Amino acid sequence: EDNVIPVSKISASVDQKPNLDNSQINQALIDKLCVELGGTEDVRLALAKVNLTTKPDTE
Amino acid sequence: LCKPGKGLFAIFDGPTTELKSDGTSNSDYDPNPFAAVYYPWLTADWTTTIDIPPSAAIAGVYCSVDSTRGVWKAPANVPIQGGLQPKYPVTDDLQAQYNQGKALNMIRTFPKSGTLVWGARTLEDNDNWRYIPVRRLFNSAERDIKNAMSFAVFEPNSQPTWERVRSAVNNYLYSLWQQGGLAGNKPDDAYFVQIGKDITMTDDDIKQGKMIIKIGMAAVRPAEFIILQFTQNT
Amino acid sequence: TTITTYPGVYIEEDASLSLSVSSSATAVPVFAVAGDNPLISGKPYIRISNWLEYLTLKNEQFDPANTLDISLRAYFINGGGYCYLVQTTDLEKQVPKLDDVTLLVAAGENITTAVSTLCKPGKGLFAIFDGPTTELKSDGTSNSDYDPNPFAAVYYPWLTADWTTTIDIPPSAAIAGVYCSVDSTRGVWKAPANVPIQGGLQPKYPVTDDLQAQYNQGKALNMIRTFPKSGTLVWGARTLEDNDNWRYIPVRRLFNSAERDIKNAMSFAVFEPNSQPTWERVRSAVNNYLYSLWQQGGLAGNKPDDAYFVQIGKDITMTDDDIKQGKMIIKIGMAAVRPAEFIILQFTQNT
Amino acid sequence: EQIAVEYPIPTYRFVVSVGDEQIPFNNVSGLDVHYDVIEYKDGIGNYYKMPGQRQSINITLRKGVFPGDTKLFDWINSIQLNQVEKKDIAISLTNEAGTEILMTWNVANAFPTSFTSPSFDATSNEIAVQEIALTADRVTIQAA
Amino acid sequence: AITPEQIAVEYPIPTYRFVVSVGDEQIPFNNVSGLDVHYDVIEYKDGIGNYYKMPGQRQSINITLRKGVFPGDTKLFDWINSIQLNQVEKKDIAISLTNEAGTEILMTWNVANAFPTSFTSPSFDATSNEIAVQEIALTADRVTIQAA
Amino acid sequence: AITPEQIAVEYPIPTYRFVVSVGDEQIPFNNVSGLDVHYDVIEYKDGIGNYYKMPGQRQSINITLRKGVFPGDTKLFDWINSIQLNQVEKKDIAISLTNEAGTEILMTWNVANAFPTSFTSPSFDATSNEIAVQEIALTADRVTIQAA
Repeated sequence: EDNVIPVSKISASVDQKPNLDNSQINQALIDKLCVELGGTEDVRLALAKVNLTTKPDTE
Repeated sequence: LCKPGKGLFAIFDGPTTELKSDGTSNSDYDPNPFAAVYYPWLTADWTTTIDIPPSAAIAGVYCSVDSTRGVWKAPANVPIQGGLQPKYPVTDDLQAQYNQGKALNMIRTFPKSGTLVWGARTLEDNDNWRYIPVRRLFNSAERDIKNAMSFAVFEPNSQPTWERVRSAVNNYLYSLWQQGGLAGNKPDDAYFVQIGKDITMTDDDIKQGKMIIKIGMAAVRPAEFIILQFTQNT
Repeated sequence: TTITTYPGVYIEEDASLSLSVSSSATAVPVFAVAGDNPLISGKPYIRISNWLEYLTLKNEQFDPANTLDISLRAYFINGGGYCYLVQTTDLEKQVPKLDDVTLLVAAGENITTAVSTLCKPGKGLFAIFDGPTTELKSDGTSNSDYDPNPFAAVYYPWLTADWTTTIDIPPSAAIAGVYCSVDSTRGVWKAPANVPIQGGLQPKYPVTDDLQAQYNQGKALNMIRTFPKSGTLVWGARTLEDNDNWRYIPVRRLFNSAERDIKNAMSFAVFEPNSQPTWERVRSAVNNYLYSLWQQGGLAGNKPDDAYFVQIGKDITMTDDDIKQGKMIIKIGMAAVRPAEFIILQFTQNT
Repeated sequence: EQIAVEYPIPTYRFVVSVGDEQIPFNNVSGLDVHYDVIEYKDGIGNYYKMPGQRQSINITLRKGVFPGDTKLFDWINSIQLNQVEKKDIAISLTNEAGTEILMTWNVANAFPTSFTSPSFDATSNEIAVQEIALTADRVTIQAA
Repeated sequence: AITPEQIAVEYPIPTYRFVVSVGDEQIPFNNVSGLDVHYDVIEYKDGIGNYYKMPGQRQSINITLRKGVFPGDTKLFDWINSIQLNQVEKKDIAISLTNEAGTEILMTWNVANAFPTSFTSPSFDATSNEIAVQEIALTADRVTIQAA
Repeated sequence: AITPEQIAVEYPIPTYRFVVSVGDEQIPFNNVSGLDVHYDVIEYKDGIGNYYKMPGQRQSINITLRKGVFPGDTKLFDWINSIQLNQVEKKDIAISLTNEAGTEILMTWNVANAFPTSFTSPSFDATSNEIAVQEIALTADRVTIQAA
């Protein structure tokens, strides 16, 4: 390889994070979605194979 | 000097006279999350005509508390060694007016304990950086993280270097969490580390040899008020 | 005091009542509230996790002159978990929208129509009614206003307490907490009878053995009675259908819980091939759950083959037409243990 | 249509770094996580099994001897009583070209415990090889 | 299929993760033992066959704490060395079983008015390969158990 | 990543490296033990339920030293053989945990006014493969611990 630039400048940012579990947020959001959609057992069947993941927003 | 990203903390001194009852004695201090003020000045047996500034003893208290309990523990509710006595007594009502906004931390004497530090607040009354421990811990974390990844200079600005830097940062953060500095039942609830293309660096940043990493942390906040409710019905 | 300014210790000479927190998963009740309640008005439903949260939401002191708060206090004292508050007129539309709800509680309201519409086979709901507010007639006609239903039970009489001033606590509120506590301790297969009532809640009217005799058959009313050696106890575990099946509350509740758990177990098989391997995996999961239930002591028999059976597959539970429509059918049988209700002592002198 | 098949990574495509420097090794083994099992038995038939305490890590690194190369022996020789410099070890599985990392094994606070010198055999034509054994705190696998 | 919540609710607790509080401060320890409650038995016999057995006086509590030797640490020996005739500082000891991170408490043992009576220094052995360990024995009034 | 200074500050100290000083002379030893502090317990019970427990009199110190036999060395036996009636020369014993080279002191155990009471000679066994070892037991006034 011919254009591999060396590292010359290093910048780091440290911010605050809430004391929360990602799985807890995912489960709460999926429960809210199920409740909003109707809460019928048909809705629960339709949400069996649906994956919901959340990521922190650095903005 | 005390500006974000520089990792410095300032220990001011309170007014040399008695505090005004209306709480206007802190109006001469610029609001800054990287500074704290302590009141009043101290006297001692060997003192003759002048008074020891509170900051001199507060620095030693900071050193001792950091050595014993760690930088994440509040440098309050700790004794002042050497038999140094506060010049002016501060009551609860007096401290009430000076524990919000630009807050002055008080050195007080208690019958059952002696002379103690009774304040761990910075000069910024904000949900972040309200307490000295959080700001000092974040400064220490920034300094340590910057030191840890300094070995990556003059290395390829590609994926393996980022992986090594991430490994080092994760190791440091895990050690900090295991020491009890951070909150959470598992490390995933305590911190996260992001580094790589399209996450923290772009093509233009890579072409300039700039390496950018983002770290989030969770800190434990102290308990400041204890409310006892007494009943008779038992 | 409430406003905190300086660091330190604050002292207050007044203290509202506090209650401990209990957690349960197989008994989540819904409390029917009157339409004039300001807390519930404007919202479809509210979730209450403990006594403290209810007091915070109410934003007022405890009132013995109100029925909802005394009912909730009785429910939480006896060991209840989190519950839901729903207005009576919206029960039929809102209750099916909630998945974790397993019990319907009439906190001093009339829910006959809602129970008739909702408490139906396959829906996995149980209702707790309230008996007559007056003394039972000696001819046994006080239960004639109840529709026969194996998914409902009635409890008599109403309860009074030291903090009660002018109204009476409906028995259903304490019975829900008793259900939660018994399910947590002994399991859903154990009869929620012969257990004490916490909080010192006393029956309003005394019921004798002869009086209970007329109300322990057909549409049966379960009695709250006081005993000199034990105190206030629940002395009834019968549903409203006097049948060889579903006569006892434990059997019906255990079967409802088993249905819910089994339905949850095989929900992973959706959008999977409707062929033999999927049926085998579903059978494996159902058998694992049933064996765990039997080993816990829920079912009867000396070996698992005597306790349950599972059938699934072509020509057994599904046909070609059923398979072409993407329907999976499974049949499960179970054996339950029935409680001992009458103990007969025969004394002699010949020895 | 277009069934996709993936094959496992070859075992020889790895890169090792000790501390902050990369050292060309020959063989790395022992990166195992072990938990004890705690058992409790009741008279009515209950048999509770749960994980116990995590065990420490034991790692052996193997490499040949080169002229003017004694970093490993200098590391082990710097022990004074119970004082020794502890380093972090990172073993990464790379792609074919060696320009991308696929999987990473993270080892924290490793210090030497034994050093094995080459067995000098005048009847052998093989290469002289040295070995070192380390004791660490914890191992963690991170997918890149 | 068992979730961690079921384990936290129904499974028995191991005995290796605990926190110890001595007075107003917390000190890590390696071993704690001797937290026993003992009662005497008083018996009275009649001439016609009556045999009465009732509990007697409650006995005192004797516990031992084991801890490694650390540089600059003399706290336990300082506590035992402050005894002047019958005067000594009595402290309350609390031992709690915690979770893995120590952010939760499962069960607590409370010991009231404990004062030291014996201190054991490490035995210096030129052939051993162990950490220097000190031991302290305490006498206290009563011990109670409180669940979370 | 842990540096040796961190280990020197926070890690516990092993128990195999130590130096022993007897009087004004330093003597190498193989095993030192018995540095224990013991207090008696005084109790008083009332008729209304009061139960007073306080420390009692401090007990004496009994330590034993173990050391191999060396050619021309009879110092310990000479010390025990100098007893005339109740007259013996008492010496102070100091045991210090050192670093690897012995150029630094980590912790010190100070023993005051120790005199020999018993001496044990090695047992001559024709089948053994051990070093001849002599034992000496001392009685002293008090033991104190000083942290460096």
